[PDB]
Amino acid sequence: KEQIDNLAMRSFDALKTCSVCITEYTEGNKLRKLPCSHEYHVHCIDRWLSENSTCPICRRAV
Amino acid sequence: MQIFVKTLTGKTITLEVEPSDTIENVKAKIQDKEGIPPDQQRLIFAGKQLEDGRTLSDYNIQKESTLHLVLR
Amino acid sequence: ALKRIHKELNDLARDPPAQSRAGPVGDDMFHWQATIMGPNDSPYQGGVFFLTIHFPTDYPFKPPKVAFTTRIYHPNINSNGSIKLDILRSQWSPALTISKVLLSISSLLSDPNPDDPLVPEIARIYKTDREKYNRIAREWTQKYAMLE
Ligand SMILES: [Zn+2]
Ligand SMILES: [Zn+2]
Repeated sequence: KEQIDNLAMRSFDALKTCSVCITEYTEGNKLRKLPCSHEYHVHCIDRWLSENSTCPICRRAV
Repeated sequence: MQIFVKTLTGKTITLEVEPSDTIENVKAKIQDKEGIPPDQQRLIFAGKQLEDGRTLSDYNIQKESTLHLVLR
Repeated sequence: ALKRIHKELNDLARDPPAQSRAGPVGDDMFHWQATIMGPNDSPYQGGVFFLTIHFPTDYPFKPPKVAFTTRIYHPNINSNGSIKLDILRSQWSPALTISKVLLSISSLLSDPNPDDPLVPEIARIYKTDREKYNRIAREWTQKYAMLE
């Protein structure tokens, strides 16, 4: 879980759409960017990486 | 012309192509840009699987068209 | 979870995925039924194949149980309708949707994979006697996906 904490987490600008929940980013959301340049919701990528270790898009390991 | 190739996950790549390019040539350029061997690629456009040896003009693929890539 | 499923349903309503349709059965949003048109190149051309889609409560973090309810003569599909597909097991990703899974299934119908088969008998027939495979597959399609 601390591996999840040691990740590029930043504040919210751009809207786009998180590929997991398919939802537009809004204020209050905190984004998390992976080394593979892919950015997601903190909530979504945290619930994903809790049981897997791959990026949801390009499947590069983290 | 330039085309888009989107994976199922959402990986969007932009390809420089000729309408006379075969599907195998497009797979070779996909390997050049992303590094996946062509034998593992399956290209689809307009819900139709693209055959190796067919050209882009066979399928009426035009500017800013979007193919879908399936891995294996 | 639920809102993800509703978003996928609305996106299917806006963008019909060509030779594929899908949607809930009754008032249960977690049990979907889908129809896939046989690829025009394939021996499954002209047929309509039904599928059941069971979503887990932790979707999209777990892949759904997608099974063929229409009988089909395919090396990667057994009599229980189970599909030996990469993204329905080890290669699942929460960025995938039902539309993309149906695209994958249509691609599998067009281009089978006999080297990693689910029904080894059909794989042997496919890689050794292609005439018999195509014949039995076409008559299976006409007997279980046409007429009515
Ligand atoms: Zn999200
Ligand atoms: Zn990635």
